[PDB]
Amino acid sequence: FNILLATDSYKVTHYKQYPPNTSKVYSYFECREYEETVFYGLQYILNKYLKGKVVTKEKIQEAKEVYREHFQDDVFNERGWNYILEKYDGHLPIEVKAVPEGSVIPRGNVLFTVENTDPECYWLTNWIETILVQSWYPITVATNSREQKKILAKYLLETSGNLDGLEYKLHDFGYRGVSSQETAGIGASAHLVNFKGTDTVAGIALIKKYYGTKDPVPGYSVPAAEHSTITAWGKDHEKDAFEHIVTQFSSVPVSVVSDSYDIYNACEKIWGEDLRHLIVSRSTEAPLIIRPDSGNPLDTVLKVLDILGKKFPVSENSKGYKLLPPYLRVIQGDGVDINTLQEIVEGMKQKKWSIENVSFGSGGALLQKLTRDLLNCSFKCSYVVTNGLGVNVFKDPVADPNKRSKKGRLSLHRTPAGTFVTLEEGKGDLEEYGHDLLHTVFKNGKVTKSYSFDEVRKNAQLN
Amino acid sequence: FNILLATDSYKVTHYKQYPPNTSKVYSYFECREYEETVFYGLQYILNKYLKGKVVTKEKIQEAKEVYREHFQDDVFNERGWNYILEKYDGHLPIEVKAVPEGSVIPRGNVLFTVENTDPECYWLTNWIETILVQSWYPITVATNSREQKKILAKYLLETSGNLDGLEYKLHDFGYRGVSSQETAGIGASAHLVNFKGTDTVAGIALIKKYYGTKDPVPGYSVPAAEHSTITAWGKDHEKDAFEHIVTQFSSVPVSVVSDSYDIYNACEKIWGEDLRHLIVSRSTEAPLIIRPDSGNPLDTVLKVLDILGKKFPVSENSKGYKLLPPYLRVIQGDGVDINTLQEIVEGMKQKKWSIENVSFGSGGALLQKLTRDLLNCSFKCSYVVTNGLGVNVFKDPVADPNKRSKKGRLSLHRTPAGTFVTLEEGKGDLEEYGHDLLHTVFKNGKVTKSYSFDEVRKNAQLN
Ligand SMILES: O=C(/C=C/c1cccnc1)NCCCCC1CCN(C(=O)c2ccccc2)CC1
Ligand SMILES: O=C(/C=C/c1cccnc1)NCCCCC1CCN(C(=O)c2ccccc2)CC1
Repeated sequence: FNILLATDSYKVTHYKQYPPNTSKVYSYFECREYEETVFYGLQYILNKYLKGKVVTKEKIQEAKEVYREHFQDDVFNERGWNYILEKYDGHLPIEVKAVPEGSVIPRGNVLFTVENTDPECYWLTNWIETILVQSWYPITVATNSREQKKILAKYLLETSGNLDGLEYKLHDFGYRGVSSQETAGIGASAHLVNFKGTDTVAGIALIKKYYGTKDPVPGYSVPAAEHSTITAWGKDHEKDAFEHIVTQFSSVPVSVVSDSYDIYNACEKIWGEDLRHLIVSRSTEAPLIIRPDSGNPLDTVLKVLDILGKKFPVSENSKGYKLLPPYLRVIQGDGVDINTLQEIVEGMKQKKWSIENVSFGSGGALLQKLTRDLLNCSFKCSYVVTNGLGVNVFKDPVADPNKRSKKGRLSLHRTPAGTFVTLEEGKGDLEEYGHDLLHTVFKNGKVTKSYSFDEVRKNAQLN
Repeated sequence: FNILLATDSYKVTHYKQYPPNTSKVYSYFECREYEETVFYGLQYILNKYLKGKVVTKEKIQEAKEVYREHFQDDVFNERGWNYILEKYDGHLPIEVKAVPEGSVIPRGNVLFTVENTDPECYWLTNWIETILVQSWYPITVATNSREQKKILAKYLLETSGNLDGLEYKLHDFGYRGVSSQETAGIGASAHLVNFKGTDTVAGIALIKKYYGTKDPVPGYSVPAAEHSTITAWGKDHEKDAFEHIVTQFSSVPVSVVSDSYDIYNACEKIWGEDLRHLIVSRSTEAPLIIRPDSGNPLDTVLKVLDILGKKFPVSENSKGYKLLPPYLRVIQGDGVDINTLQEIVEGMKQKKWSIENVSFGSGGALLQKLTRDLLNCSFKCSYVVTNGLGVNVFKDPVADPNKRSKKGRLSLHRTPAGTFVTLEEGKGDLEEYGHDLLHTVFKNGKVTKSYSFDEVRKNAQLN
């Protein structure tokens, strides 16, 4: 992996564009105003791509050779890169401060800043805006995931009386759904920050590898059928497969796609009559989690429950919402995203069903269908030293005041009302709102401070 | 990278959910019924994740351990995995036939298929469903980008008269916006199949590494300004900044953002007056490319052009559309996706403007913002051999008969009307619509057939 060619091409040409006599280029990152975001993931990109010796004779030469063909000219700054190579044995001469991983900071706040520690590397700061900006992703997943949690929390509480198994309500299916493998990892981790139910094994490694979990492994998973494992017995032997999968895994909790063919038959005939004996005989610690993924998450859950409440002994819980016997539960495989999640869950409430009966699972929406647009994650330059004297820089397009960028040296502070506040123009040095909450996490190619995935949990915690 | 950990979790439990005595699991990939897709991406996946020795006692042991704690039990099949390590020196006993990379195959056709070559590894086929399925991305990005190419070609022709510069009308600005690093590589590579303008350096490397290019410039890019390189000069020195960039790159086409502060000032005054002499004196082979980046993408382009035509000598090309002097062009790099693209270009026409004047730029929408959902990319099983008996498998969910699944062995064919037709139930053997268009591309861990990015290009070509 070469960092020399891991940025947006035109930046390779920025070094010549900054005012002459520029010693410092201070840049920050924020989710311009989902009122609060989970800041998570920077630590990953810092260890995997930024720390250590990132420059090498071979990497400086590879760059030139490419940018030579790419730009049909030698625009590439081999001069400046080669400088970093010798002067600091390839380590990047930049400082990066940030809010502790997992922090839930409201929109408009400085989550992390990047600046060059060596005056000649005034071009490095923004060079890495790209590589570093891709954190918008894990942050977004992390945020959106955590928002879907509150929705399940709000409704589980005002329906069951508590939050048992909350952390296992949104299961990550999106492994096949993501754009790449690496993404599968990163995204899976921005979920395990809010729930422990994940099928995208990848996100786990990353965690143990870049964040470390003292707990017994990050997320988990129960065995489950897929369309191939049931359609393979032939449409006529669907029963044979259902009964083979609940028996093979009579052991632990098993999930079984019941919509291969008429989801409402499988529920009313196969599970509620033929294999009635393999359900009721089950353990509460290992129920048969019926799983449809046919059409319209709301109407199906309701009808599924309706059918099941009818072939099985339903009970009314402390709050009045109907509840299936401990050996029968349901998971919403398809159509679930932060928006529909809200529909289904409230749709159940109106229908008196308890959010207990059902646990959900989102694929693409959960790990894809996310953009740097959603939370307005942006990396803009606010401070710069031109000729020994700094100047507060920022952009303010006319056709868009929403795109005004902060100006000057920034600092994150807790306000007397408990919330946060991002101070600009260096005013954070007036000793006003306590200490800056951002922490130097990166300086001269060496991770100066990291958090464990267990810490990220505690930070991103709800309520 | 351990292939034994690149699959949905439940699939780890799958091996024991198939009917007893199943020697063959054969599945297919299709873009369930964007009327035609570009099949691109399989070749990379095969090469980077499935080729060669993908199994090692170390990777089996790792999985074992991880999986054991994941499912809090050992449902992990090391016996069958261990089998492959021995029998075929860690090489996957599976065969994958597919359509030539770049193939613009309509919708509802079998693009690629998979099946285990060893009756012992019947379970293996689906295992890698996840791995393979992630191709929806490269397919989708190569497909969506191509569609946008059409909208561009369509109006460029009906406005300039030809298709010159077409392959540079959509510059990839999404490196900043993709979910991860590995994504930008894949994404950008799918874009480059349809255009040659990309700032996502990453993609090029992947091409030369997994597809190879004999061509000179597999991906081109000119120097450009970014907000930091301008705003750093201070609001009151935007002119100083503009005049500095045009000078540094007076010889080559240089793009320069102008919405730092008032896009309509930098155009009517900064470039139209204070620095006119620096634009009009430029080579056509190195124009100044004015680039707005905020405001209504259409309203802005028109006013931008309206200002420029009012400050520079505009001509009227044959077709009757207005055209700016050869040294002055516009690059619309914000808010451009297939929809808006189609609105702008269309809006430029009603307003008598040649698509020659503008060149677009998309990022988030181009590479990110696409889902396995869009083209209905799906991988399902359609044929299996149980007790030496082949059965045509399929799912036909009610409440969404649109998720139906083809049945039996498939083959791609070209119908006498020139288009394509996917044959099911093994009816392809009746040898009627010529030979199967699918070529075996992967046998027992060996790429038996790949295509140069030059061929893919020729396949994905338009008209
Ligand atoms: O194996 C699959 C993966 C399916 C899939 C499908 C498609 C793509 N990719 C993966 N299982 C689905 C997650 C099961 C995890 C837990 C088990 C324990 N559990 C309950 O006991 C329960 C209690 C109350 C309410 C609901 C459930 C909550 C849910
Ligand atoms: O390099 C950037 C990068 C912007 C950016 C933004 C955000 C993030 N990352 C990067 N933007 C401008 C580069 C486009 C270069 C090509 C040169 C050849 N060309 C024309 O000569 C022309 C002919 C006719 C009409 C229009 C143009 C078409 C445009």
